[PDB]
Amino acid sequence: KPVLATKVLGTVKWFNVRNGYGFINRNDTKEDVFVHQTAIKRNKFLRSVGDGETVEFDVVEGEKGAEATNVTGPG
RNA sequence: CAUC
Repeated sequence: KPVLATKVLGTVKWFNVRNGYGFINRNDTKEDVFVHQTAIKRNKFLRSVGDGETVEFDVVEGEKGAEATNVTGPG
Protein backbone atom coordinates (compact mmCIF):
# COMPACT_ATOMS: atom_id res chain seq x y z
CA LYS A 1 0.00 0.00 0.00
CA PRO A 2 2.49 2.75 1.07
CA VAL A 3 4.61 3.88 -1.89
CA LEU A 4 8.33 3.70 -1.11
CA ALA A 5 9.80 4.78 -4.43
CA THR A 6 8.61 5.56 -7.93
CA LYS A 7 10.24 5.19 -11.34
CA VAL A 8 12.82 2.69 -10.07
CA LEU A 9 14.94 0.82 -12.63
CA GLY A 10 15.92 -2.78 -12.03
CA THR A 11 16.89 -6.06 -13.61
CA VAL A 12 14.77 -9.21 -13.31
CA LYS A 13 16.80 -11.80 -11.42
CA TRP A 14 14.29 -14.55 -12.14
CA PHE A 15 10.56 -14.90 -12.70
CA ASN A 16 8.79 -18.25 -12.49
CA VAL A 17 5.55 -18.46 -14.43
CA ARG A 18 4.43 -21.63 -12.61
CA ASN A 19 4.55 -19.96 -9.19
CA GLY A 20 3.66 -16.52 -10.54
CA TYR A 21 6.45 -14.58 -8.83
CA GLY A 22 10.10 -13.64 -8.86
CA PHE A 23 12.58 -10.98 -7.81
CA ILE A 24 13.92 -7.74 -9.31
CA ASN A 25 17.25 -6.30 -8.24
CA ARG A 26 16.90 -2.53 -7.86
CA ASN A 27 19.57 -0.53 -9.64
CA ASP A 28 19.49 2.29 -7.09
CA THR A 29 20.06 0.11 -4.00
CA LYS A 30 21.11 -3.34 -5.27
CA GLU A 31 18.36 -4.91 -3.13
CA ASP A 32 15.99 -7.54 -4.46
CA VAL A 33 12.32 -6.70 -4.43
CA PHE A 34 9.57 -9.30 -4.66
CA VAL A 35 7.48 -9.17 -7.82
CA HIS A 36 4.15 -10.96 -8.13
CA GLN A 37 2.43 -11.64 -11.46
CA THR A 38 -0.37 -9.21 -10.58
CA ALA A 39 2.15 -6.35 -10.28
CA ILE A 40 3.16 -6.49 -13.97
CA LYS A 41 1.27 -4.18 -16.28
CA ARG A 42 -0.46 -5.55 -19.38
CA ASN A 43 1.82 -6.94 -22.08
CA LYS A 44 -2.51 -15.54 -26.05
CA PHE A 45 -1.22 -13.78 -22.96
CA LEU A 46 0.89 -14.75 -19.94
CA ARG A 47 1.53 -11.93 -17.44
CA SER A 48 5.28 -12.04 -16.96
CA VAL A 49 8.74 -10.53 -17.30
CA GLY A 50 11.90 -12.29 -18.48
CA ASP A 51 15.11 -13.18 -16.67
CA GLY A 52 17.64 -10.41 -17.31
CA GLU A 53 15.09 -7.82 -18.51
CA THR A 54 15.48 -4.19 -17.43
CA VAL A 55 12.15 -2.99 -16.03
CA GLU A 56 10.72 0.17 -14.51
CA PHE A 57 8.51 0.00 -11.46
CA ASP A 58 7.26 1.49 -8.21
CA VAL A 59 8.14 0.02 -4.81
CA VAL A 60 5.44 -0.35 -2.14
CA GLU A 61 5.52 -1.81 1.36
CA GLY A 62 3.67 -5.13 1.34
CA GLU A 63 2.55 -7.43 4.13
CA LYS A 64 5.75 -9.50 4.02
CA GLY A 65 8.21 -6.90 2.76
CA ALA A 66 8.94 -4.50 -0.08
CA GLU A 67 7.46 -5.43 -3.45
CA ALA A 68 7.38 -4.07 -6.97
CA THR A 69 4.23 -2.60 -8.49
CA ASN A 70 3.25 -1.12 -11.85
CA VAL A 71 6.07 -3.06 -13.51
CA THR A 72 6.64 -1.98 -17.13
CA GLY A 73 9.39 -1.63 -19.71
CA PRO A 74 11.78 1.28 -19.09
CA GLY A 75 10.60 3.24 -22.15
C1' C B 1 2.40 -14.27 -3.08
C1' A B 2 9.71 -14.30 -0.59
C1' U B 3 14.64 -17.09 -3.66
C1' C B 4 11.94 -20.95 -8.86
